[PDB]
Amino acid sequence: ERVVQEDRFTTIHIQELTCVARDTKLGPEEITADIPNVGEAALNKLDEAGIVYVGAEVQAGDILVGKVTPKGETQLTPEEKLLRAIFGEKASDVKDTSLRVPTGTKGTVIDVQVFTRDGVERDSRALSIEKMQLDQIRKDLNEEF
Amino acid sequence: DVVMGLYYMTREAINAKGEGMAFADLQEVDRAYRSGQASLHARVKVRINE
Amino acid sequence: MLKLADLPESGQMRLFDGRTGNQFERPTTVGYMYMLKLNHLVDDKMHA
Amino acid sequence: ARVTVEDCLDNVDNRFELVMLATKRARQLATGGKEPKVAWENDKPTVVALREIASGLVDENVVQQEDIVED
Amino acid sequence: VKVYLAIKRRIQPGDKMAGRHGNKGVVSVIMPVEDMPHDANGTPVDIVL
Amino acid sequence: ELPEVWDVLAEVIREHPVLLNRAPTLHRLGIQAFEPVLIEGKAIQLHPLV
Amino acid sequence: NEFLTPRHIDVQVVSQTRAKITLEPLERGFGHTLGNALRRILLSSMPGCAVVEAEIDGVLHEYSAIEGVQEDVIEILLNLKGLAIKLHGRDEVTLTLAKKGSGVVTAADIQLDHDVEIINGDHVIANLADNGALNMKLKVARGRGYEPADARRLQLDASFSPVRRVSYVVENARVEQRTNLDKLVLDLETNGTLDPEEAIRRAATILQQQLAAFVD
Amino acid sequence: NEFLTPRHIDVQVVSQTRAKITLEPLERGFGHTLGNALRRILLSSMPGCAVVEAEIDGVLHEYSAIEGVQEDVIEILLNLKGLAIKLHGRDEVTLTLAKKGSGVVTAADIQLDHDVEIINGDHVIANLADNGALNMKLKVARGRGYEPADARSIGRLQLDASFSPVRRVSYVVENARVEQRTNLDKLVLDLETNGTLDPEEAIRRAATILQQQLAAF
Repeated sequence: ERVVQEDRFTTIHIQELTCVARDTKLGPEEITADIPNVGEAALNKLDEAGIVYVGAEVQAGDILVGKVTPKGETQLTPEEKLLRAIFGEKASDVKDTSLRVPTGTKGTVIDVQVFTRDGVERDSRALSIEKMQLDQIRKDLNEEF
Repeated sequence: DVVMGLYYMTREAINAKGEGMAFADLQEVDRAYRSGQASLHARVKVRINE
Repeated sequence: MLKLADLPESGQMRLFDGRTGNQFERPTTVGYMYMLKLNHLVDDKMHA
Repeated sequence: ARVTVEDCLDNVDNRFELVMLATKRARQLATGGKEPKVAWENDKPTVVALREIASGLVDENVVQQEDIVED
Repeated sequence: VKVYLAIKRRIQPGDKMAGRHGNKGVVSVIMPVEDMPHDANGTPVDIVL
Repeated sequence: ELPEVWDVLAEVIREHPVLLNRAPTLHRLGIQAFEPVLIEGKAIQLHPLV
Repeated sequence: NEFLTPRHIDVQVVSQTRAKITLEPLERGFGHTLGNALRRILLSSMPGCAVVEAEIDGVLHEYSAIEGVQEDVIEILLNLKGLAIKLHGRDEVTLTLAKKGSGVVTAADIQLDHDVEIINGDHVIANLADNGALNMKLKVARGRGYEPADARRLQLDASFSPVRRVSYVVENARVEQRTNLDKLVLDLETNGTLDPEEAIRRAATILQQQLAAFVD
Repeated sequence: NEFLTPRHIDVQVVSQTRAKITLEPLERGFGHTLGNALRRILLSSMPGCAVVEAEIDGVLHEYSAIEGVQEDVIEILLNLKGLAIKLHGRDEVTLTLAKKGSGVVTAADIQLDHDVEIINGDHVIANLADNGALNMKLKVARGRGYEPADARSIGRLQLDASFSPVRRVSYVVENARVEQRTNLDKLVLDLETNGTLDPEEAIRRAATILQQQLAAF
């Protein structure tokens, strides 16, 4: 037990998880912060853009980024609409396809990279990461002079 | 790994601690070995009921 | 170099049992060996 | 206790009819509500059915007679 | 959008350890310090091969 | 993983055997049945004699 | 904080002189601390009585045979090491054995005083095949544990401890809170001078009487 | 029969660590059944103090480093696991640390408290420079053994704490004489700790654990 308490053979593993947004013929895929059939315990870790903060402890099954896809001609079962009226949840025509961590894997978000098309609309987090990179270059040029 | 412990246990030695003593039964042999007053392999004489 | 650090030249010393407290009846080889940890962890091997 | 697979297989000595004889008896103890001849020692009906074979309480004609009374 | 997760995996019974002389193995149990064989000075060993 | 689920899992595996087999199955003894017990870890504890 | 207090799970009564106790709720490394301490006290520190010297008539050494008894002197000395003697009055008393029999010699035929009590009343010592007499002299005393004849006029091994075989196995006890907790399964085998359940309560009391001054 | 109850405590303190004690002349045979029993109690469960959580007001996760310092955040948290902290009348305190300039941050830079005592004062935690400084809060607690962070807003950094002051325990059995008997032995424990708890108070604490496990026997 001494080699475990002293952290001898402990190793750090970095895992990358990517979420792409394609253009479905019914409607485009956009990163948002509204998810159907969820609660506050699943949306507290996200931000106004829809991506988790850097340094947040994510357990197995947490939502990393928000992503919903528009659906059409769902043909809901009449036995299902009777159950939705019990609680009072509104009907939303958007399928939940958010990026979540696999089962049994837990870690800490250490870096988030955002890539978009040339001239496409950027969310609030895209410029936030850009502002941090523009300052680290400026802090290096001031140290050089 | 198991045949190594059974070979060292049953391995007669010429001169050892507690050689020549007599035991009335097999329970006295374990009682003498656990007290450290008899070697694991020493020429003794024990009465056995088989 | 074993006799320079006040150690037996045979490289073996008599150890004690941690659970029963009795001393082992045979000298045991001790020392420091370089160990490695391979990339075969059970976190990606256990499936059900 | 009372878990012997060689004592029950010593009388038949086939190891194939014992699995067939214990199958017809294990369903009666699980479905239908048949009370076993041996006591419930906190064992599943699959194992408690083998105790009746080793003790000689049930046989080929005993299981057929107990099931015919229910039908 | 791609994120990066950092995991610190400790050693547990089941991991594969080896040396430089072709002696590989899998850790079976993690015994306490009081159970490991010690010398006259009381210094316990770390690995029993 | 409620605490009352572990009391239920301990009862459904009491007399329920499981089959263990190695990847190279050369002869009949490559598949044997054992009575599983709940252990802490991620490695299958095998008997030294089998 | 503090630890958990163990409770006696079950004590087997499979035999009158053989029991098997079980202590299920224990800490991580306490199955071997309490198991080895009690196994060492019952075998090394346990007051009792046994035969330490046997003086037979017409016997020079432990290898010379005698006429009148079908067995040799070594067979008689082995039957004297299994005699359960329990005296209360004095500490060292000498008993005499004198009987001219022809079919069987029982250990209960030894003359007893007002303080010496022999438990084994049907123990067979020797068998007088010939019509010769068998007169000997036994000496009993009190000791700490198993003391052989090598340390400290036929000197035989003295077994003062009432127990005969003490062993213990420690396996993991399944608890929903933590599985690493182990259980202690101890089984004794006494010679008949006392109950196997009373020998553990007397051994655990000796271990408590030592560190009782510093216990708060 | 008759037994000599050991009622004495002879402790030979040579330094803050490695304190040799000698209980009393024991009975014949009780040098090993009592010496090995006390060793398995001290090395197993002794109450100690360790930092269970550290919060720095500049860093988010333990992997990202901070400017102005030389050691990484993981190296800083690994230096906190070697502190010898002693709590007197509290079960969980909250310490703080704030130092600027080009100074070596040691264990003596922590703000002093009435119920908190730090034994090692030369323990280097981090090395600063004129580029920046650091400021963090430390939270210690009482425990018994090794408890990782998995079994126990985003700036909370949990640490695997080991509440064990003992490091190495060894015992020898020599001969004693009290002019009463002939065969009497004494027990000498070579207890070595981190200077947190008293070696004379560790024996009375270990004797109570063994007595509590035998009272219910």
